[PDB]
Amino acid sequence: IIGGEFTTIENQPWFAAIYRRHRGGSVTYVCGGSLISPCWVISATHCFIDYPKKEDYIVYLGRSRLNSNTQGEMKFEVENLILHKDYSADTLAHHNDIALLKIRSKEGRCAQPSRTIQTIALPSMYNDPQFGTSCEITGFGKEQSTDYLYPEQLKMTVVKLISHRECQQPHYYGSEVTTKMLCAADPQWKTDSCQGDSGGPLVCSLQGRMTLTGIVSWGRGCALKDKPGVYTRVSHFLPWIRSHT
Amino acid sequence: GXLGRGCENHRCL
Repeated sequence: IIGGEFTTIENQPWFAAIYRRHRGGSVTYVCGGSLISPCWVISATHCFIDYPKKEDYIVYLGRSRLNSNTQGEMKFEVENLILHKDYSADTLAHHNDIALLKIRSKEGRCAQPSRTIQTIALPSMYNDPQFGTSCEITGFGKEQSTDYLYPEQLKMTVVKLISHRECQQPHYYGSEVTTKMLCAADPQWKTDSCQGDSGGPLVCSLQGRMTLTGIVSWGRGCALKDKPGVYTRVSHFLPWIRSHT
Repeated sequence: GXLGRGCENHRCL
C-alpha cells in the first residue's frame, strides 16, 4: 500500500496473509486474501499460477505483522487450491484473476471467528457500488518503489471507484480493461495498492454492509497518474464461486 | 520480465 495508514488485523478481520515455503525451508510472503466463509479464502489466481503446488502455502488469519506473531492468530494449510481455468495474463491485464483456497488447520479445523478473525460478505449478482464510492484496500504490499522488503505492519487505504468509461480512456488503460474488472484510485494519485497487495480485498459499503467488491489484480506502476488499480469484479464471479465451493 | 501487481510469486518477476 502506497500512502494510506498502518492498520491492525482487528480492523480488517477477514484479511488472510498467504506465504510460500521454499525448497530449502525459507518462507516468503506471496499475496493477500479474504475469508469469505470459515473454510474458504478468496484470492487471485496470478498469485499461485507459477507455483501451483498447494502443499507449499501457509495461510494466516488474525495476523497484523509480516514476520512476528499476533495474539489470537490462526495458521492454516491449503486443503484445496482452486485456480480459474480461463485465467490469462497480458502485458498489463490479468483475466479471470480469482482463486479459492480451502483452508484447514493441522487439526482439520476451519477458521473460528474472533475479535481478529471474521468473514466478509460477498456482493449480490450484478450489484456493485456506484462510481465515486470510497472503498478500502488492505495489505502487506510495497509502500514505495524503492522498497526491497515488504512492510512489517499491515496497511490500509481508501480509494474511489472509477467508471469503466473513464478507465478505458486511451491515457488510462484503453480497451485493456474489461467489464469484469473494476478500477479504483486516489483522485490525486497519492495512494494505491502495490506489488504484494494482490489477492487482497477491495471492501465497500453496499446497502450498509461491508462487502467484498473487488480483489486486487493488476495495474501499471503504483499510484501512477492516470493508472488506476484494477480489481477482479467479484459480483461477476458469483456463479464460479458458488459452483467451486 | 514483469513488475508490479499481477507479477507476485512469478519466475519472471
